[PDB]
Amino acid sequence: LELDVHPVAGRIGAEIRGVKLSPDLDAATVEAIQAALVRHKVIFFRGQTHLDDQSQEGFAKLLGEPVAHLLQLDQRANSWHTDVTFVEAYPKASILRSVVAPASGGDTVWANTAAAYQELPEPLRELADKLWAVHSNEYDYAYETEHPVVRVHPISGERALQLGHFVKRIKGYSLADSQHLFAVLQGHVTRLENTVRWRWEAGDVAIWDNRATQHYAVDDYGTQPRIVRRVTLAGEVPVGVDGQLSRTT
Amino acid sequence: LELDVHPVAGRIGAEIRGVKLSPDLDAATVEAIQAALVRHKVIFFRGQTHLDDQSQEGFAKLLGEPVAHPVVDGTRYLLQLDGRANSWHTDVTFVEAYPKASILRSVVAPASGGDTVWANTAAAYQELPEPLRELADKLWAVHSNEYDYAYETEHPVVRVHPISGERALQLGHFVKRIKGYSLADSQHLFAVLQGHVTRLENTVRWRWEAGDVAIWDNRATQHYAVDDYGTQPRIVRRVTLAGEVPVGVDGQLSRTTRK
Amino acid sequence: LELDVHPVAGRIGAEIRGVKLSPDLDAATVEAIQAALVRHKVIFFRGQTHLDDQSQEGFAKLLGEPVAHPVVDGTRYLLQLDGRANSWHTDVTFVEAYPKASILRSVVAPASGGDTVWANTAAAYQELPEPLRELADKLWAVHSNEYDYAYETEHPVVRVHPISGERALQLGHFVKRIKGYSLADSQHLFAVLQGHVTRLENTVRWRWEAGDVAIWDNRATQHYAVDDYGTQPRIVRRVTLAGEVPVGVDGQLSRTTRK
Amino acid sequence: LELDVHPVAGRIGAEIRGVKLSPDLDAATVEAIQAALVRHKVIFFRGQTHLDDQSQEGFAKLLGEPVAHLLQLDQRANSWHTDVTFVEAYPKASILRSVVAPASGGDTVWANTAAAYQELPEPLRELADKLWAVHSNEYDYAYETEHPVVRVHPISGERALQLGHFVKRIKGYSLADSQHLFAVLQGHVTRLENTVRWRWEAGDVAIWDNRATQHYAVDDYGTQPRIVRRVTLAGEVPVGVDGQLSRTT
Ligand SMILES: [Fe+2]
Ligand SMILES: [Fe+2]
Ligand SMILES: [Fe+2]
Ligand SMILES: [Fe+2]
Repeated sequence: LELDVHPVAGRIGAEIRGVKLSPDLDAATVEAIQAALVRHKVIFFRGQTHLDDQSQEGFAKLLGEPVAHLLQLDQRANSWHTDVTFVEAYPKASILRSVVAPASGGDTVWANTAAAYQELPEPLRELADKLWAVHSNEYDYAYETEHPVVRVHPISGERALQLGHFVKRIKGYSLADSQHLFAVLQGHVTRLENTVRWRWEAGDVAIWDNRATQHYAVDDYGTQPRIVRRVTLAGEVPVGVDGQLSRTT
Repeated sequence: LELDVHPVAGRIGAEIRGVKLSPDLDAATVEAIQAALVRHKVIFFRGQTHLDDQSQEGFAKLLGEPVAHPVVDGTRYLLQLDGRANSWHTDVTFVEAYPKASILRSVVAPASGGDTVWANTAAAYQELPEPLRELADKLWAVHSNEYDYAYETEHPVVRVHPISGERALQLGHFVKRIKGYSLADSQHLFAVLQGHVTRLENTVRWRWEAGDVAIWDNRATQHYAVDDYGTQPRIVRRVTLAGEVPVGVDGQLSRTTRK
Repeated sequence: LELDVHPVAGRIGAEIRGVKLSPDLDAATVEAIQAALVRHKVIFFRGQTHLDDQSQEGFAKLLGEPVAHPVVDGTRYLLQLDGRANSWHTDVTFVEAYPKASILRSVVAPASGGDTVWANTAAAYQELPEPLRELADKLWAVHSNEYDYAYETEHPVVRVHPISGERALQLGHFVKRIKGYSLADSQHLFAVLQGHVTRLENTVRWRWEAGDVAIWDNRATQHYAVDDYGTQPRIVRRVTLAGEVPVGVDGQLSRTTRK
Repeated sequence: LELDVHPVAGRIGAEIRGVKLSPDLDAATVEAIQAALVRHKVIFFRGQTHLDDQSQEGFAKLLGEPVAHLLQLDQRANSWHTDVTFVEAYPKASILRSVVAPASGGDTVWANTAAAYQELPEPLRELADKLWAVHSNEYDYAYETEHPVVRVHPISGERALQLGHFVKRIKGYSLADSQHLFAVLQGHVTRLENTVRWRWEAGDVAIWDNRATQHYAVDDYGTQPRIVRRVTLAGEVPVGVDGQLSRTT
């Protein structure tokens, strides 16, 4: 199927039109969705007002096995992160529905961590390839794992930075050097060029490849009500450039 | 007059609908647009597909005295940007009285990428803890035209806005250094204050369509042109309006120091 | 009494000669040593090869009330450091009333490396431009005992010294964060102020010989033990003297917040 | 000859006793000096009060060809640098005599740039190996050259960071990334452990391997008089890990 896919930004994000999301889509719509997702890192479906907790949950299961910690968020995820990277097999994907949408503010921003890696000069990609980092849940908006800083993506084979606010430190370097190296690689992920911002409407859905993005939820809506609900899908164990695996410690 | 005003982001930015920009809008509509501008820092008008080089110029004049910098043919003041401003700045802060405002029109608009992001330098200011507001009040910076996408001047880091009375951070990528401080100290003080300006909360991103027009209060924003569109054509045209001499928290004024 | 005092570095540090440290020095010699200490921030006595665990302890008591922290046998208060403090700090700033002073003796001294460097936190303060003195006055930091080489407390960043009246930076590697600021802002404000403390100009390095003794005013220094000697034995023994509760620029006092 | 060599710090610097410096030392004393210099990166000779402008200059020539820009310094070199790295063939060595020595202050500090490199974790040495930097004389205390950040030392073969305040930027990286990477590699050079500080007496001489050190002159002596005089020796063209050479641009 060629679905109706309109890219949102130069280097990540696509709206998909003419698809009402259900627990009843057929393998072709589902696979096309899954390739749009790998290609564009985050995908959006508007006017999905027919959807409700249970359709979301049953629509989710069509794309892998759901995992706990359906989550409700209402306090606010404004730091750049990849969902649950303090566990070994952190989600492969998240599906997020807008239940209550603020009139101004309330946006969400995604960063493509594959392209982030691609744009690093070669010597700085070689070094990213050899680094590992400690993820902890000292930080949660809603455990200590070691992940390689470069995740070879189990399906595209695309390499992506595996970083974000869950990172406690880079293994094997002083405080000062871990901050400097994390600032470099991290500031490549959040470079504006590598991101896409979604202004939400009630009933909008977004689905992202957590193996290959970070995201941040803008806290600018003061006390306007904002409720979003999230389903995540279990993910594989991260494999680094040299084949080594993540290990929870 | 209450224009039909839809805020884009929590802290900056408003679309204005039902207004057809021309050299012939009445004083009232202009005043209301001036109020939206000061309040929202950047305002957007979609579907101005009737505008052209000359009407953009004539429309500009209704909001102040346009000024140049090499301009588009047929025009007195129009600067074309194409073949990129991907760097947080405030326009021409390397001169003493930098534009108070720029009016930008989309001529050619990439199918994907091509966006622009504005930051609310007055909100950046309000959010800093008192002691660091106090320090920002007391600093000065040298701006230069080394780093231009399209001269040295000394500006306070905090500009008292000549109409709102709101204080704003005055920084961006025209800054060579903070006057009075080592290089390491300059970079760390700059990095703190700048990082409030660009904090996502303080920004608004616009996706352009041919005929979109944006107007921003350059006294109280920085902006950034996102360079993600490859070789897709992107043509925008800009008119700037002459601005006043910035006045610091304690009345001091900027001074050009190389020309 | 004018002791025989030779300054080591331009801005901190003095060797004192012709004095044999004992539990039996007269009030005069002690007062003169107290004056050298406050003036020079760290003072050095070579060739105290007669000192031992007990005489070090007895000598300490002549300068204030010694305090502990697991101590050396035979002693009430003596801490042994060996098998390393290579990190700029001020002693035990994770407690509310941290030592005002430590007295350190070299027991075993590497043939090469093994040095120690002190920084004059009061000079670090004097050298900052007025506006950044003003900001440093207004800040507070949390110190913790996460990072120890040998509890959370809140200290002003500027301590008014209880005898000299000199203000000093109160920072070092016991600081977890600046209270009231993001992580990025804390690290940048910390990095600015710290970088004045350790600026080479403000420091003095000592090469140890067995029997060297150093005494520093812990209210107005940081120090650092240089880790360059490999597996060469290094044994030093330290006695700390109880200190007052730090008082900030505007009279506020530190408060322990976890124990 | 085993000369009388007493190391000053754990990882750089040695005083040499029982040697009066002259234009008349014999090849054995001179070679032993040259090996002490390569081994310990900086070497010091006390009580050389017999020395004067011309003996210095004639003692110098016994260790390579002198090069201009005998220099007099009196304003002050307090930034970490390697002498003349804005030229292609910057000095291999400097010889510095203390003419007037302040009573307190006035010290000098050297950093061993070889050991600095040695202590970097492997992946961060691999990346240093591939970097180049632009040296300029926008900064002089007393031209734009590209040097590799890692100089393979023409005699020891020891690799050393080639950095310092003459560096305008790292070639091939944004402003922000060049500052972050330079801070990392640079803060390894100036780590206290890698340095040695000399308190000068009138007539003290110091000679350093500029291929393998940086140094900084402490400005803490206010208006006390301080005069030192320096002779430098021409050096080879820097060769990087991969054999490429520096090029003045
Ligand atoms: Fe999340
Ligand atoms: Fe601009
Ligand atoms: Fe200590
Ligand atoms: Fe030099």
